[PDB]
Amino acid sequence: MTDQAFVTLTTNDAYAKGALVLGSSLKQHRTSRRLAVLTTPQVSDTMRKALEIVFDEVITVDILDSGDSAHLTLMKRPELGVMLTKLHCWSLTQYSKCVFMDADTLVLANIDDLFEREELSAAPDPGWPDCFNSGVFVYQPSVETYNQLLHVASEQGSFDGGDQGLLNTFFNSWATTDIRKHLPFIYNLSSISIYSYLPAFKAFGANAKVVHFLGQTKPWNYTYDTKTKSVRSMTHPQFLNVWWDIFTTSVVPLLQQFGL
Amino acid sequence: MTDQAFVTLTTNDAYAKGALVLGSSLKQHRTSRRLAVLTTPQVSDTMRKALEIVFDEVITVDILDSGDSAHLTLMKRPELGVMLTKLHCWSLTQYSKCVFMDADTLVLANIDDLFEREELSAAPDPGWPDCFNSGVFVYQPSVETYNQLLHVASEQGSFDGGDQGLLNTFFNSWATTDIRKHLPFIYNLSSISIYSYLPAFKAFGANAKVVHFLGQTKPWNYTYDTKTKSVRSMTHPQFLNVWWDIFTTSVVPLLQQFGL
Ligand SMILES: [Cl-]
Repeated sequence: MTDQAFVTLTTNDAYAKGALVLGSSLKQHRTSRRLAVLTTPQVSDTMRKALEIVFDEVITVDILDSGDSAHLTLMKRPELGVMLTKLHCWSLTQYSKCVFMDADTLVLANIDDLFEREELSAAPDPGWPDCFNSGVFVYQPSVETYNQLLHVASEQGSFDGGDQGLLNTFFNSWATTDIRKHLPFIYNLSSISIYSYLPAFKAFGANAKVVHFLGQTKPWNYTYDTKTKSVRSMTHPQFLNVWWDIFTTSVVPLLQQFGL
Repeated sequence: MTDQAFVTLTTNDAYAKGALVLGSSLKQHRTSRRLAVLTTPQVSDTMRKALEIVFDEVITVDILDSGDSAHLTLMKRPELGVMLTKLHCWSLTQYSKCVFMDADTLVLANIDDLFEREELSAAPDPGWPDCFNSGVFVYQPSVETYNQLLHVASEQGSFDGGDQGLLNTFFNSWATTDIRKHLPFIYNLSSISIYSYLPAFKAFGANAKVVHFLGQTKPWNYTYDTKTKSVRSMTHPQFLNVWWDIFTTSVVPLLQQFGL
């Protein structure tokens, strides 16, 4: 548990807000694991300093630098920058097992039981459910795996322009092999699904442990009324409201005195 | 194989067209199994006669009749009519194992290997992928199972108003148990997904064995140009076009001389 971690990634300040809320939500639900965040030089110094408070480890990744293992793949396929940066999660060999969570996820309950899982365990992606959604996955840091992923990234790219395509291509037995590597959908609950199959959300949505904010508007792009504790208009804003409650209650106060 | 069957359901003439195309597509791809269709008295006599040509067995279900086992459940929950009728698929104990396919599915390749599967095997539903989509499932006829399903239908209804909710509730270990009961998504490929995750469709859609026509427009509600062999406008109408090719080529000619 001391050598296990939740790992996220922020490549900018907007997603840094995501990561800060995510990390705060993990602390709120009393994870016994470490919290690590991949950051890039495009993340501002104050966001980085905030990340240093919320996270146990802030790891700077600069894929634009020739010294980075992924740099040559980035030059070949520059559009794969976010993915290549994310793949550095496999470089974190100080950890024996990690749960990667995208900075646009939100933890609603302790999910430390994810560390019982093996690489690669991920929840099904809605839309194409024989692919896993790469917003939340259990993996084992390994330079070997990292190199292998980089190699596939270089050779093939990713069928969807992101880490999800590449991770599915690499971890391609997921759909047909080992039900235990199917994380329950509630560990990576697509915010889109919270209305795409509304009866199912009503039936099973109360069990949500992780909400994954997808769609063209991320939580930080909403307006939140701190008096009514509600985002301003999707009659299930409960999750957005949790995100904003954490952001306004825990995250902003953390940054709010940086001017000092 | 002689006691195994594909089973579909038509509760009206529009879906009877679906069933006829479905059954024709199964014959086209050379199933060695029987073809059975549940029909209702709301299906016209000529549609029924067409079904008698395409299918090996046409089974009439009249849930509006007090003599039907499901009738009392129908009176209790009248909106569950389609589902209750569908559940009669479990009454077909002349078969040892069946693949149920909704009348809005379309077979693109032989799928007889589905009969290797056990009850309940179904593909994940996009949208809520810890539920299976009940458009295509492998099941074993059993009066006992039928009665148990009716009982749950009576007691609880269905969380989504259809067979899918009830079947998921009953076969609730699907998401967490036995990867072999996850049919590959290509055995029940949502027509909606054919654009909801477009990169995935491009990556894996060529493997489609069954297309499931979802959305507010069923294939028979489209206009098909027989000269250009294309439905008239979703830049993947290929599947609609297959459906219409079968309908215009095999199904309509079958009915076209009924006036005689
Ligand atoms: Cl398994």
